[PDB]
Amino acid sequence: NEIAAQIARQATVRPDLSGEGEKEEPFAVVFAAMGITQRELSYFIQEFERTGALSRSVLFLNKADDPTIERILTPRMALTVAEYLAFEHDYHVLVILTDMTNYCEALREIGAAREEIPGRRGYPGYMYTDLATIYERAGVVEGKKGSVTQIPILSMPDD
Amino acid sequence: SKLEAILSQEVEAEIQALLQEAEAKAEAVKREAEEKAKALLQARERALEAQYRAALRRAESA
Repeated sequence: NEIAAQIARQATVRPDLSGEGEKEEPFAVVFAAMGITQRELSYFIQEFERTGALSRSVLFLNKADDPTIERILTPRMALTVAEYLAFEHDYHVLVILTDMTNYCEALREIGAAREEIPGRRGYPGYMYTDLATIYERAGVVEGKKGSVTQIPILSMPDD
Repeated sequence: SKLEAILSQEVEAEIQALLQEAEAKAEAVKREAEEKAKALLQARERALEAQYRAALRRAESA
């Protein structure tokens, strides 16, 4: 989380070494968070208000005690706003998708409630398709000024 | 006597070398203390100026 907040507070493009002139366009930030407890949330909002970024960011928060099925809709409505702000208003949205392992265990819960055959270790067979439909909604398009850059965070279980 | 004056001149040369080395080392000590008062006056001034600037940025953002 400290590495993601450090990247979020000091990522800048270099316009002089690239050769596209200079404007220093800063980053809008879309912060989706799925099961942040209270300590991670306190660190992120104190870091954002200390660097002065909550006037450029939009946060879709989902705490650890909130219900564990709205985690399915949290990243999709974060990236809906990210695609909107980048491709219809030409921002430079950076998307911090915290703790995707909570999203994957939420879809494991809803895919084991429906008796569906799993892939490996109980996760259902369509988890590749769900993670693809979340991740692949980023990048740059042609002739338009916008961009969606993605930094997810994963907690590898047995590292 | 001749070697009397030679030995007296050798003692004077030892005193002269001692005082010249004392002047050189005292100059080096006050020089390095001057650079440490210098460059410390650089570092804390730049740090406090940057703190003032970051406070102004946070105030206008708020």
